[PDB]
Amino acid sequence: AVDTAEQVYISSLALLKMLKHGRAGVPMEVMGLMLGEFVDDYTVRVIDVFAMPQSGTGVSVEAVDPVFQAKMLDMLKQTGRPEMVVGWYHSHPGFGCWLSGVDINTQQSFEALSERAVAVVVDPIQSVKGKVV
Amino acid sequence: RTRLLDSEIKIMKSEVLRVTHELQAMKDKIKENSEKIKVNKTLPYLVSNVIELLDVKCAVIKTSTRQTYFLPVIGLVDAEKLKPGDLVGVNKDSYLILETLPTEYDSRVKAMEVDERPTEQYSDIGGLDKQIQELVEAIVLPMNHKEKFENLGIQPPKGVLMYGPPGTGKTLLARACAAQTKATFLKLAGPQLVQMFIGDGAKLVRDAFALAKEKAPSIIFIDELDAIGTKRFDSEKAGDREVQRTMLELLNQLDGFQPNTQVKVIAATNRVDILDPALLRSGRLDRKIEFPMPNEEARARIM
Amino acid sequence: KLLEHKEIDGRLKELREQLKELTKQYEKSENDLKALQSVGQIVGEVLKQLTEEKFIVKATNGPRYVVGCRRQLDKSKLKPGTRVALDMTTLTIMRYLPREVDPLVYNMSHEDPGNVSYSEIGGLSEQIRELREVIELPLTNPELFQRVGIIPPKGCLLYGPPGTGKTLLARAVASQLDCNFLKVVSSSIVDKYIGESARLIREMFNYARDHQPCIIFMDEIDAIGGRRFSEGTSADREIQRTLMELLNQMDGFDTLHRVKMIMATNRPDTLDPALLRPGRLDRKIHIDLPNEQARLDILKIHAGPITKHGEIDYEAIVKLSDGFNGADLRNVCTEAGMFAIRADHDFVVQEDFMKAVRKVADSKKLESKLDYKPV
Amino acid sequence: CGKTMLAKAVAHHTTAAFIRVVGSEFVQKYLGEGPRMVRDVFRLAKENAPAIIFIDEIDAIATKRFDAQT
Ligand SMILES: Nc1ncnc2c1ncn2[C@@H]1O[C@H](COP(=O)(O)OP(=O)(O)OP(O)(O)=S)[C@@H](O)[C@H]1O
Ligand SMILES: Nc1ncnc2c1ncn2[C@@H]1O[C@H](COP(=O)(O)OP(=O)(O)OP(O)(O)=S)[C@@H](O)[C@H]1O
Ligand SMILES: Nc1ncnc2c1ncn2[C@@H]1O[C@H](COP(=O)(O)OP(=O)(O)OP(O)(O)=S)[C@@H](O)[C@H]1O
Ligand SMILES: [Zn+2]
Repeated sequence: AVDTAEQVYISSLALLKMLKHGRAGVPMEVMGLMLGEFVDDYTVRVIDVFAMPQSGTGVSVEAVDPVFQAKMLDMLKQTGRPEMVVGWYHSHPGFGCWLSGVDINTQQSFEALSERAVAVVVDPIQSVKGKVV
Repeated sequence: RTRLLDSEIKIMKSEVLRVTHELQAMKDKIKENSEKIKVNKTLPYLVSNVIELLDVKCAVIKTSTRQTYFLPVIGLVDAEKLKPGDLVGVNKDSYLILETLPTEYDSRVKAMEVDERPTEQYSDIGGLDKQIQELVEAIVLPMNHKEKFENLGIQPPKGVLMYGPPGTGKTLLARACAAQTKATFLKLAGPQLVQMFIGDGAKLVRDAFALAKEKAPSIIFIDELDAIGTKRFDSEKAGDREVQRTMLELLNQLDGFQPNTQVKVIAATNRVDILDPALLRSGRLDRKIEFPMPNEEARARIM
Repeated sequence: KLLEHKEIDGRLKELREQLKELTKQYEKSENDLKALQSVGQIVGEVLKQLTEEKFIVKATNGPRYVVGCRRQLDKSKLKPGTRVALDMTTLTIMRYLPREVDPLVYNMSHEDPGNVSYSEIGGLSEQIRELREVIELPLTNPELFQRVGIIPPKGCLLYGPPGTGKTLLARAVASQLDCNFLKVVSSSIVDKYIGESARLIREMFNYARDHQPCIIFMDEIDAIGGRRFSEGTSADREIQRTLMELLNQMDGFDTLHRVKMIMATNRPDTLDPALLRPGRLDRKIHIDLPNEQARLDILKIHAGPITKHGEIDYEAIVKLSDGFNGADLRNVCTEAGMFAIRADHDFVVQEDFMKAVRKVADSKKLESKLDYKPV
Repeated sequence: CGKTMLAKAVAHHTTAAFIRVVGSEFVQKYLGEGPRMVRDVFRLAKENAPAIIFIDEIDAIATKRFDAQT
C-alpha cells in the first residue's frame, strides 16, 4: 500500500527475552507481547519485552488477557518506565519463519488498534552464532 | 398493588436472563456451527482404526496409509462408542476424529448377498417329499417358532448336509428355501473361499459370518463344500496348506469356541469321502441327509 | 393476593433450569469448539540417546529421525525401547507412552465368553484333575514344586478324535481360573503381509510377559504348524517363519515365567517334530471316546433340562451307543426332541430316544480312520 | 539334543559382547529394513569388542528355493 521507509529499532534486553522464552517452550509457538514507543512515521523503537502466559496444549493458539494487560502495565507504571505497546511476537521453531494462518488471523484483529504494530518472529533453532534471526 | 407489578417487571428482569440464554443458545450456536461447518465440510474423511484408548481420554490411530498417529484430544465421538479396532472418519490435515463408520465389509461379501429372490415353490420338486419335510422341520421352524423348542427345552439343530448322486437335485432346495423363507438367505460358491494371497480366505469366511450375524435371520448356503473340504495329510516336499487354513477358519467360526444361535448352514457335495471328519463331526453339520435316485413314480413325476 | 412471588420465581426457576440445560449444550459444544484445533502427533520409538538434547528415534511407518525434547520431560525416562509422541512439523518429542496393545490382542483378551463349570463336562475326570494340577497349582502355589526342586512344565498338549470335548474343556478352564485366558484361534493370525504375523507373536508374548499369570490357548494348531517342506509354495515360507517365531520365543534365551500354554488339535501326526520336543510341549494329554459309564454320564448331563417320563432305559441307550462323541449324544438328545416335535408330543417319550440313537448311529457310516497318535 | 543349552553356557562364561538375534526378526513390514538391520548388527559388532554373535534358527533366512515374483 502506501509505504514509508522501513526501519525497526531494538533494545538489547529484547533479543535475550525473545530467545529465552522462545527456547523454554520450543515445540509450541509461544505468544509474547512487545513494548516500546512509536517515535515517528518510519522508525519504531521497542524498549521492553514481557512474555505472555500459556494455555491449553496446542500449537500457535494465542490470547491477550486484558486483566494481565492492566496488571502488567500497572506494574510497569510503578516501574520506572511506563510506555505504549508496539506489537507482539512468537516463534516458528522448525522452519523458515513465515507467519501462519493463525498469525494473520490475530493480525487482522490486532491491526485495528494500531497501524504499525509490527509482528516479529524469533527463531532459536535456525540461528547458531552468526544469526539473530 | 405492589407485588403483582413487581412480578410483571421481574418477568422482564428474568427476560434479561431469557434473552441471555437465547443469546448463549443462538449466537454461540452460530459460532460453534460455523467451526463445525469449517471442519465437517472438508468432505474427504481419511478412515482409520482405533488402536487403543489411553486415559492420561486419549486415542491412538492407525490410518489406512499405515501411519500411526497420537492424539490427546478425541473430538466429536464418545468414549462409550469407541473400542479398539473401529472405523472413524478423520480429517486429513487436523487428524481429528469426526464420524463413526459402520463396518469393515468386503465388496465380494456384499456381492454374495442374494437379492434376485428366485421362484421355485415346493411343488416344483417331485419325489423327494420326506427330505423336504426333514429340511423344513429342521431349518424353517427354528426361524419361526423358537418357543416351541424351549418349551421342550433342548437346542436347535446346527446345519444340514445334502449329498448324493449328482443329478438328484440339491440346488433345487436351496433356491426353493430362497423362494419361501424371507430371512437373509446367503449364497456362497465353493471355490470363492480359495484365495491367492495367504490369509484372505480366513478374512473372507469371517466377514461372511459377520454379515450373517448382523442380519440375524441368516441362512448360509455352501455349494460343493469339497472344494475347500479336503482330507488333510502329512507329507513332505509338497502339499496344499492355505485351503486347510480356510477350512479350519470355517470350522472354528462355525463350531467349537464362541458358539452361536443365529446362523443357519446348508451344504451340498457330490461326493462324501473327500471330506475331513472334523467337517461333519456331529455338531458342525448336524442332520446328514442322503438323496437317492428317483425310484419309479418319481421319474414320471419329474417328467 | 401475594402469588406474585411464586410467579416471578417460577419465571426465574424455569429460566434457570432451562438456562442450565440449554447453556450446558453451549458449554460442552464450546469445549468441542476449542478442541477442534488439536493436531495429530506421530507415534514412534526411541532408538537411543545421542547427547543431552539430541535424540534419535524411529518412525513406525518408515524412516529414522534425529529429534529434540521438551524442557519438562525428565529425559532419563527415555530408554531404548520406549514409545513416544512426536510433533507433526517441529518433529520433536512431546510425551513418553506405555506400550500399545495391537487390538487383535484385545479381541481375544476380553472378548472371551465364560461357560458352565467343570461339572458340565464329564467322563474324563482324570485328565481334568491332571490339567488342573499342572495349571492351577504352579501359579497359586509354586513353592511346593520348589521344595522338590524341579521346574513345573511350560506347555501342555491336547489331542484326540474330533469333538471329544477339547475346546469345551478349554472353555471350562477359562470359566474356572478367570485370570488371563488369551485364546488364539490360530488361523486368523496370518493376514497378507511380510512380518505381520511375527509382530503379532511379539505383541502376544510381550503382553504375556506384562500380566505375569497368563494362559495361552491355541485351538487348531494345524493351520499354523505344518511339518516341513522342500519349499513348495511361497506362502508356506511365511508359515514356517511364524512357526520358528513360536519355537524361538517359547525356548529362547529370555526364558518364560508362568505362561502356561494349552495346545489342542485333531491329529498331531501332521505337527512339526521341533514343536513336539518336550520342554516346549511337555505332556501329550489324550482325550479318547467315552466309556459306558462315561457315555452314561454325558447322557445324563445333556438330558438334564429335558421334560421326559420315567421309563428311560439309559442302559439300553448306552449299550446301543458305541464309538460316540459327546456331541453325538447331544445330537441324540436333539433328534429325540425332534421326534417329539413330530406328532406334537410336548414331553419326550422313551420311544424318541431309541429312534434318535438309530438315526445317529445310522449317520456314522462315513467317518473312519479316527486314530492319530503322535510320534 | 541340547542345541541352545550350549550357547547359553557360552553366553554365561564369556567376557565378550554377546548379541542374540531372533531369526525371523529381519523380515518386517516396512521395505528394506531387513538388510539395514543386518548392517546394524554388523556395525555394532565391528564397534564393540572382540565379540560373539549368535543368530538362532537361520532356517528363517537360508532357504534354498526362492520365487522372484512375490
Ligand atoms: N424333483 C426333481 N428331482 C430331481 N431333479 C430335478 C427335479 N426337479 C427338477 N430337477 C432338475 O434338476 C436340475 C438340478 O440338478 P443339479 O442341481 O445340477 O444337481 P445337483 O444337485 O446340483 O448336484 P451338483 O451339481 O453336484 S450341486 C434342474 O436343472 C432340474 O431340471
Ligand atoms: N464330555 C463332553 N461333555 C459334554 N459335551 C461334550 C463332551 N464332549 C463333547 N461334547 C460336545 O461336543 C462339542 C464340544 O467339542 P469340542 O470341545 O469343540 O471339541 P472340538 O472343538 O470339536 O475339537 P475338534 O473336533 O478336534 S475341532 C460340543 O457340542 C459339546 O456339547
Ligand atoms: N546335557 C543336557 N542334555 C540334554 N538336555 C539337557 C542337558 N542339560 C539341560 N538339558 C535340558 O534340555 C534342554 C535341551 O534342549 P535345548 O537346549 O533347547 O536344545 P533346542 O534348543 O531344543 O534344540 P531345538 O529343539 O532343535 S530348537 C535344555 O534347555 C534343558 O532344559
Ligand atoms: Zn506462527
